[PDB]
Amino acid sequence: MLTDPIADMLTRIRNATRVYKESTDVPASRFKEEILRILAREGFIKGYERVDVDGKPYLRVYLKYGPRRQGPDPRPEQVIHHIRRISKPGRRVYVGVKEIPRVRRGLGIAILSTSKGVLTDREARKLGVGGELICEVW
Amino acid sequence: PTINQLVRKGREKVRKKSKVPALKGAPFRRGVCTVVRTVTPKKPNSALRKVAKVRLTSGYEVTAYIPGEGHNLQEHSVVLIRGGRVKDLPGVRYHIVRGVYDAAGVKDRKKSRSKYGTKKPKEA
Amino acid sequence: PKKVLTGVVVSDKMQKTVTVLVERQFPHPLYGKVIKRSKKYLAHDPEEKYKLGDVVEIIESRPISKRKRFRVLRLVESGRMDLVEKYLIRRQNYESLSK
Amino acid sequence: GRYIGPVCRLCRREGVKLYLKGERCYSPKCAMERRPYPPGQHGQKRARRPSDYAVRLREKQKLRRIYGISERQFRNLFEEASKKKGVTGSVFLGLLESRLDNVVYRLGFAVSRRQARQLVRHGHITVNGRRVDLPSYRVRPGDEIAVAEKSRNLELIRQNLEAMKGRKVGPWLSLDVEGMKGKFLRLPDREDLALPVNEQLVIEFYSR
Amino acid sequence: DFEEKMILIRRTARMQAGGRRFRFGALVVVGDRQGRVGLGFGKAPEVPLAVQKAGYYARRNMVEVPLQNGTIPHEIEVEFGASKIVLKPAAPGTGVIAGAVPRAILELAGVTDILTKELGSRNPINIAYATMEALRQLRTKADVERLRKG
RNA sequence: AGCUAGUUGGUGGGGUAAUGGCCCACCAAGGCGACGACGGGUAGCCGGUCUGAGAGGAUGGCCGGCCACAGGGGCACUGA
RNA sequence: GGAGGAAGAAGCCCUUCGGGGUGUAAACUCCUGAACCCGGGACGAAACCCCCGACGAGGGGACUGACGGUACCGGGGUAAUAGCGCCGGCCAACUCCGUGCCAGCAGCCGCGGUAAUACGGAGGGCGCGAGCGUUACCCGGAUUCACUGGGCGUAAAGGGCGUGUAGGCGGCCUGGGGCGUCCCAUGUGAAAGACCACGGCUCAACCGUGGGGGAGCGUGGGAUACGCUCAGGCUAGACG
RNA sequence: CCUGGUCCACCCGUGACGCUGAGGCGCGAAAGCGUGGGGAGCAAACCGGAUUAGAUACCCGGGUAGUCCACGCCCUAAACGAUGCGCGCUAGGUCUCUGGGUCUCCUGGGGGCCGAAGCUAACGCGUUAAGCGCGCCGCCUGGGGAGUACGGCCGCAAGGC
RNA sequence: CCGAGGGUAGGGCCCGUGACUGGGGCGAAGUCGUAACAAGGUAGCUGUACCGGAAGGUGCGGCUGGA
Ligand SMILES: [Mg+2]
Ligand SMILES: [Mg+2]
Ligand SMILES: [Mg+2]
Ligand SMILES: [Mg+2]
Ligand SMILES: [Mg+2]
Ligand SMILES: [Mg+2]
Ligand SMILES: [Mg+2]
Ligand SMILES: [Mg+2]
Ligand SMILES: [Mg+2]
Ligand SMILES: [Mg+2]
Ligand SMILES: [Mg+2]
Ligand SMILES: [Mg+2]
Ligand SMILES: [Mg+2]
Ligand SMILES: [Mg+2]
Ligand SMILES: [Mg+2]
Ligand SMILES: [Mg+2]
Ligand SMILES: [Mg+2]
Ligand SMILES: [Mg+2]
Ligand SMILES: [Mg+2]
Ligand SMILES: [Mg+2]
Ligand SMILES: [Mg+2]
Ligand SMILES: [Mg+2]
Ligand SMILES: [Mg+2]
Ligand SMILES: [Mg+2]
Ligand SMILES: [Mg+2]
Ligand SMILES: [Mg+2]
Ligand SMILES: [Mg+2]
Ligand SMILES: [Mg+2]
Ligand SMILES: [Mg+2]
Ligand SMILES: [Mg+2]
Ligand SMILES: [Mg+2]
Ligand SMILES: [Mg+2]
Ligand SMILES: [Mg+2]
Ligand SMILES: [Mg+2]
Ligand SMILES: [Mg+2]
Ligand SMILES: [Mg+2]
Ligand SMILES: [Mg+2]
Ligand SMILES: [Mg+2]
Ligand SMILES: [Mg+2]
Ligand SMILES: [Zn+2]
Repeated sequence: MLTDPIADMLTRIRNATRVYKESTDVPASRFKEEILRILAREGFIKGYERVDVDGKPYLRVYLKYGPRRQGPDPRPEQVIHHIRRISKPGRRVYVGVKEIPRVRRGLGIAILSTSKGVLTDREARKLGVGGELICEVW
Repeated sequence: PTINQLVRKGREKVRKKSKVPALKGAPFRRGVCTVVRTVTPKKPNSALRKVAKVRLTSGYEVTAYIPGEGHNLQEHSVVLIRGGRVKDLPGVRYHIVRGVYDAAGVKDRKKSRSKYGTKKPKEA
Repeated sequence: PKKVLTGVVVSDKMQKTVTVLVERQFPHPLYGKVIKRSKKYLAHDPEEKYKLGDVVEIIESRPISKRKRFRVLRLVESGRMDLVEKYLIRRQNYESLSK
Repeated sequence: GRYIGPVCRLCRREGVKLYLKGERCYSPKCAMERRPYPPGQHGQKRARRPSDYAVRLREKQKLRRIYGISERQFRNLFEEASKKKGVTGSVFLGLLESRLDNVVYRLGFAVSRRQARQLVRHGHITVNGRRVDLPSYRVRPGDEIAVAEKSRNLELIRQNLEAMKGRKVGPWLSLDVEGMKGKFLRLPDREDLALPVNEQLVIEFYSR
Repeated sequence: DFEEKMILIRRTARMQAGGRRFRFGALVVVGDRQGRVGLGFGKAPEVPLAVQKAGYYARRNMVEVPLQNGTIPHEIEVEFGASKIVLKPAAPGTGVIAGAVPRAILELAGVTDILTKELGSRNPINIAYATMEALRQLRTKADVERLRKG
């Protein structure tokens, strides 16, 4: 019945990329779009549009991957090598502003819901706020 | 374990057993000799280790190893006990601090002598 | 300020007093997860106007008796036995954990 | 304290050469020029590869036997540096060098450090007026390391004050040989220092 | 032709009617100290030989260790086998703190400021293979947003 | 693993510098507990101190703040 | 104690009987002078108190030092204590002789059975130095109680299987409150310690000043994504 | 005859009413126990016969409880997939059981083998996961001592937790 | 009246200790056998029951970690 649709979403993606794939379709959500908006806007995907599979709203999310490689196992590098959720439904993980993590030395992103919209490690540090550290992506 | 589970059960501290009860966790302990025998070694070794059962001040009683070569310890002598087992003589778990009270330092030894308690000699 | 609390009257069986069960929550000091945890306070009611099932604000008051350092501030919403049941069931569950 | 014993013997062992002595180490007889092999009954034998540990030991030992300082103080300093901000590699030396009994060695006043020591401790040296018998006394930036009135007149301060006329000295130092009174310009920069020692390896030996 | 310094060597053995034949193993690291290194494992009927092969293989398999001040771009963790390895960059002037294997490797890779830590199985061989695949996975802000084009 | 007779509450009194079952008469039958009541064991508590990459772990001698006791126990007098 | 000093004394230890070692170490030669010897010798102490003014604000005058003739200053001045730990591996430091599963070593793996770098003595070497070793306890290594940060097919670890109480956990949309949560302001968070600077005693240890931080918790204000709560709706879970 | 679960089809109804689950409660192979029936075959025990240095055994001839039924206990196990349950997600191939369709084909549940990716110490796992994730319960923390002791609770006992 | 405590009586927990008894650990080279590991020379293990100097045997059902 899904408990955290988000960790799901993210997993949907983690699994998607593993074999590389046009897109994958998380079921729609005004928060999942939100989260997704920051993947594309930060360049982890091509993007997403609404769709449907018989009355049921989803999100076609078009992935992104690296350039074909040489040598054995010529599968591309991954645009998203790692995406694991922080705050979980069984342990909400909140953070003040000075506590906010520094993913991978700026190379990654700490998406995180806040009192003024879904920001990120840099975005929130600027606006000077905090909130439920949603997850770390790189 | 889940997080909720830790909120219930929670992790359990180890707490370790005192390899030696020299009592009061004191540095050393004094005691009088009850018997002064000579026991034999364990698995692959062979010898005649010089040992003593000591009657501590703590109404206890324990066997104890006697360092060095040759000693001077009798059924009524007064020893100070140190503590370190002997990976060879099941039973012995304390050492005799040489050259203190009725315990005489090692005779004619010259090498490492903090251990073995013999005084530094003169060359002449 | 005179510390105020909010909770459910779970017992009306005293003369001029009610037991107000009081829930509260916080982040676990090592394991994060927020955790509910409650306490019962005995509250003065010099008019016995408060009945079994009310939610109420209580206020740190000067000692009325032993065990009793709170007056019932004001009502917050009558008729809420659902929470009282939550309490009573718990209480009743006990019988089955002895010998 | 300050070692005190056979020394053209660690001039040895450390392989690399040092001048605990001063003059004689220049001779064609530092014993180093004569026996390239570390001391003891063995010495000249097929020397087995040093276990990583050994390496880091010999290094730090080298660097220490140079200023012939106490393991404690060396360490003290090390930690002191480690605490203070900056690349501990250099800064450890900076202070290792600021040691009076060393700042007085680099300003010609003496030939060996073991001589430069007995110099400071015997009050023969002095600073901005007041004399100092404190080998450990760390010199800051902008200080006058003169000699003393009762000391200007020594056959030994002189003979070392002698060949020193003209000879050049570290960039962080300035000597008015006439008035036999040297200054300390600044805290040295790594290069300014030339020693046979990879500071890195020391810093590592203490991460044991 | 590079630095070439060998990690560990071991004698192994196999049984056969009449006693125990042997063999020797050599793990070797290779580097110029600019950001080039390679790991090489070589077994053979004798010490000298084995070590040789070690070097040969070492060169065959080398990785572009992309420094950024004599240190490292980002912090990484990698499990190969039962062996986990942590790599954290230090500010200039620190030292390369690690155990034989990880250190060894990292010196010739030309690092100078790195925090490490072996976890799990501290089997040299597998810590080796471990570290490589860590370095082999190093990215700079460049090659990063180089993939976030679109 | 069940606890409880001043026990929980109430009216009226006594007591104090003052609240209060602190104490006393009477009335109601209550109070507490797996969020660990009751019981057993061990311990003065903190600012700190030690160690550790840190989160933690251990610790509370010197110095500073509070508590407690003055051979064991009980009581009150004087008095701000 | 410092500077010089042999292709290098003796003694002593190895020796493939040529030699190698301690070792510039010593002797030996010069120069400095810990101690001790003589003289000088405080800061800590300006108030209280007396006079004028008013017994006040302001001005002046005098008494008082336990440590103590000690610190510190000036002169003279003698070469003037070294010790303990270890050297099989971890872990740095190697060879003779004795010994012969004996005597003994030992934190672990182990050593000693007639050639022992592992016992005991020696020569040498490493290490630290007014110390060095040992025993006892705390933390660390121990990612071996794991929040950071582990696990359960066969290594230790899935309850023999259900039903269900409390509890934990909660799908899509809309709004109200703002309890969690986030921000700002302010009170509090003594001093001492710590930590960054600066000086005070010859440095240092100790010590002063100044600054900077401290989670928490109270108070006021604000935000409303996520969690919570109240309310209205949906059909993808669930049920019929 | 009485009754449970379970899958399919139609998209009709309610509109999150869900998942898990400390304790509790129920069920729980064989053997074993109580009361009362039942007894052919088999068969602990036990008796014989061989074998054997011996043979309290293996092989042979007998044979009692038991094995069966009714009611009540006991509550253990290699109670084994040695794999807790629920949900989402990540190639296919092959045969097999059983539904449904404008049926050489598609689709839905179930049971097997080979296997992408990925996991794994390895063996192996692999849409019936040991993959990748969330929820909740149980459990492990070196071997022997020892599932022993003591206490407690349950049991008629054996013994169980 | 209350009251330190003292007295009588009866319970609860904990430590020590005791003729004797039970098993358990360790012990360079003891006695009796051979149970297990290879079809272990009767596949093994297993819960239970009965039995036997001892490992063990057998009965019933189970597991393959056997064939
Ligand atoms: Mg032996
Ligand atoms: Mg692993
Ligand atoms: Mg009372
Ligand atoms: Mg006490
Ligand atoms: Mg740590
Ligand atoms: Mg008293
Ligand atoms: Mg060595
Ligand atoms: Mg020894
Ligand atoms: Mg020896
Ligand atoms: Mg370490
Ligand atoms: Mg720990
Ligand atoms: Mg965890
Ligand atoms: Mg583990
Ligand atoms: Mg197991
Ligand atoms: Mg199961
Ligand atoms: Mg089991
Ligand atoms: Mg429920
Ligand atoms: Mg403070
Ligand atoms: Mg409707
Ligand atoms: Mg259920
Ligand atoms: Mg049966
Ligand atoms: Mg029967
Ligand atoms: Mg038969
Ligand atoms: Mg028959
Ligand atoms: Mg049964
Ligand atoms: Mg089966
Ligand atoms: Mg199927
Ligand atoms: Mg398969
Ligand atoms: Mg399939
Ligand atoms: Mg044990
Ligand atoms: Mg057991
Ligand atoms: Mg049992
Ligand atoms: Mg019992
Ligand atoms: Mg009494
Ligand atoms: Mg058998
Ligand atoms: Mg057999
Ligand atoms: Mg058999
Ligand atoms: Mg059986
Ligand atoms: Mg039989
Ligand atoms: Zn020299």
